[PDB]
Amino acid sequence: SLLLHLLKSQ
Amino acid sequence: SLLLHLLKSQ
Amino acid sequence: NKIVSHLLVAEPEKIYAMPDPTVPDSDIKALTTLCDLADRELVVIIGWAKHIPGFSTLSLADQMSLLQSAWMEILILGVVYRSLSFEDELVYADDYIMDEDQSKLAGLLDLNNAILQLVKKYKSMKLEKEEFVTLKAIALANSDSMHIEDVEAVQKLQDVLHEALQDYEAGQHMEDPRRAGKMLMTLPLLRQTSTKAVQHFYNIKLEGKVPMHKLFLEMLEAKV
Amino acid sequence: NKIVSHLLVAEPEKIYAMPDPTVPDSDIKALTTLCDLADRELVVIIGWAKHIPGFSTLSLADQMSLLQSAWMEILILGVVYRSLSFEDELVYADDYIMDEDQSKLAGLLDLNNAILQLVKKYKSMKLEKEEFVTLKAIALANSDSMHIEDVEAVQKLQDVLHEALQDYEAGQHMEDPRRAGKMLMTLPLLRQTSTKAVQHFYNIKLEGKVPMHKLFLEMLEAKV
Repeated sequence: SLLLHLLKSQ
Repeated sequence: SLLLHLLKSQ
Repeated sequence: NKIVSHLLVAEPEKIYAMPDPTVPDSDIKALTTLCDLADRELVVIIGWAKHIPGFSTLSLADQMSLLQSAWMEILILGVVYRSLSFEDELVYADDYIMDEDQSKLAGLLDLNNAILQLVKKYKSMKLEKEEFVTLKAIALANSDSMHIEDVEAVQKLQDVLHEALQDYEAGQHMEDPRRAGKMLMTLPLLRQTSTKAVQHFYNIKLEGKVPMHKLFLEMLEAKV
Repeated sequence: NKIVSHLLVAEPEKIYAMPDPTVPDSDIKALTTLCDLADRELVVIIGWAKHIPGFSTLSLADQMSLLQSAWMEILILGVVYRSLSFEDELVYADDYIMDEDQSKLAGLLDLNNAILQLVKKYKSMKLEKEEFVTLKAIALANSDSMHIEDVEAVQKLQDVLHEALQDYEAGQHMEDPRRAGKMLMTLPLLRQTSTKAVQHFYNIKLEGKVPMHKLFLEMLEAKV
């Protein structure tokens, strides 16, 4: 979920 | 030695 | 070539390894330091990929798949590039340069020797920064994930970057009309070395002695 | 292109797997059959390499080094090529075609799935025999042995074959000026799949349940 979170981030 | 043998062969 | 110029400006700032000066040198310290650095570099890589033309228009699942497959190659290419003006040493970061003796102590002699083989090849080809950034992007696009949704969009991303390489080489290296192909022919060793690194660090993960952060663990689990 | 024509005429006759019809089907039977076939194919590969322009002028040590590094890629490329007109099956030989169920029974599901990924890519590119034989030779020359004596002669062999590919593609595929590069960009997955096969069969060797002949054992030992 962390990779996904960062791809979605900012 | 077998690879070497075959490389030298015929 | 504009894609090459864009990749150059998109190139992230370097980061520090910051090995803990209070901790005795050991294999566990060295491996903790490298895994911590990799975790932080992985955050930086995710942000960088969004600058590659077309990458962000891919679905999130495909963006994930490319990064899950290619992350270690991207990490390794960075170490290789930083190491080009050095001899028999690997510049993991400006404050973390590993020679042969340190590689032995960390239990990384075989892996770092293979990375040094990539360094040696690129040194001989006089790899330029333009070529480095373009090959990093190509390694991402050409990462061979088994899980791609839109194969035609990924092939187009590959094509776009491959075209930029060929174009760059046609303008900048007329003396060697095969230089683009020679650059592409270095990718097999990069893939081989990445697989080796992934397998080694996964074993390190299984052994349970080196603490690892969550992003690094996630990316390791996704690969094996 | 003459090098391509020469590689086509140098292409060896296929051989039969001849699984023992008296032996009950099992993982041990399947793996014995494949290892026996590979041993015999390895003899054929050694003879084939001598037909590649420049290979025999290399020192025996370098000839050995190239073959020691590249043999499994050459074996895999052959299976891939034979499998192109099939669906989800791998043609190890005309009398030995493995579907998914047989792959599971032999404990080869992951490996054969990766080989099928290479098949699928080449199917989509409509890989031709000319391109297959040239890439087999390129895989040999570009095998990244750590032990090369005459690096400049090996680079020239790489150059010669790379030139033949680029030339072939320039004459035969004007519709895709990047087709040569796309072919070279398939080599990373071939390298990855070979490494996987080598590691799997080495584990099989360590387990001691599958009898293996001397050439196959020699080539396996040299790689790990």
